[PDB]
Amino acid sequence: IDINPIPSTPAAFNNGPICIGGTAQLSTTTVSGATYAWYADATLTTLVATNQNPTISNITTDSTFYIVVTVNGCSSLAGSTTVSTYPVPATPAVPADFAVCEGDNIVLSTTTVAAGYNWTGPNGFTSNLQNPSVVSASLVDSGTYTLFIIDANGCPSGDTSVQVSVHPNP
Amino acid sequence: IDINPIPSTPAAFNNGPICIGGTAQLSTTTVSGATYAWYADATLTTLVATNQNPTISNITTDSTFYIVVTVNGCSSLAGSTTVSTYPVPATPAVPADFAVCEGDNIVLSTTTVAAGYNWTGPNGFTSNLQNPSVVSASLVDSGTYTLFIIDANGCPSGDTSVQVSVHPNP
Repeated sequence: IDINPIPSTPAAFNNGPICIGGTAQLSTTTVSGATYAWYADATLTTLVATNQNPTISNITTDSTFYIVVTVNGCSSLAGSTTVSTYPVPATPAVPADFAVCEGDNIVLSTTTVAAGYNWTGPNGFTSNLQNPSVVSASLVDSGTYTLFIIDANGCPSGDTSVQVSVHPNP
Repeated sequence: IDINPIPSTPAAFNNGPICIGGTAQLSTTTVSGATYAWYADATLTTLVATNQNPTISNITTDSTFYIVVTVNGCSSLAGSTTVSTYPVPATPAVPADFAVCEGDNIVLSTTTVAAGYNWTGPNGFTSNLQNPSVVSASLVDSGTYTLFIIDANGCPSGDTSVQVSVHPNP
């Protein structure tokens, strides 16, 4: 007669906080003779992966995964791990809408600290700086200027914008 | 009757001094038939990792890890290792606040030695030198200039800054 033991509940790990829409590698303990199953539900009815250290994509929230290790036919009580999501960085700060005259200077800047900046605009204006180069106020430069922010972890902020209206010079 | 030995306390190693917020690979001795567990606490109640040479992220202080090697069911007395953190490089030196006139020269420099420098400023001024190129004193260049320092190990300093005010030329 062979009475098999039940493997103990395994450890499970995430890959740290993840940017919304990013991915995470989940991982567990190597068990000789084992097969693995990762489930999305606490009821273990939705199967997500069968490897040992699978990568789960498109994580947009604080999702929980459950792990069952089966050895020689006996299944352990599921272990678990959660993947926390780094929150959304705060909306960037920009100046109020401008009115400038043709030939003067359009000066854009922000006051927020970031790993990096990303500015776009009407005449191809592009910058990755806190204080982008000054744009001559040509009429072609009228329009909407847009700013987004990359955080230290790297996760992007939602964008904000500035209108600039260049008046023809008499 | 089989009386199993208790494995001896294992060695454990860090990856040298680490920059604050960096990571370290911890490592230990390969033991045949062993399973591994790394703990954050001296009481061995918080489990950190189960591999042999795990990487621990976001180390911001002089953290200590404890290692238990279990062979054929018998657990050793925990070994340990610490990860020391390279201290924060000293605040950089910059000149006192400037008053310049439109059309003259804005000269920025530092007196501190570094692996590299990183300067930013009002009109897109960017430099990685101890003594950045001289900026013409245009009115668009008024504002705050900021310096940070990269140490030899590579760990960044806290920043310091200089105000420059360009007066209109009569």
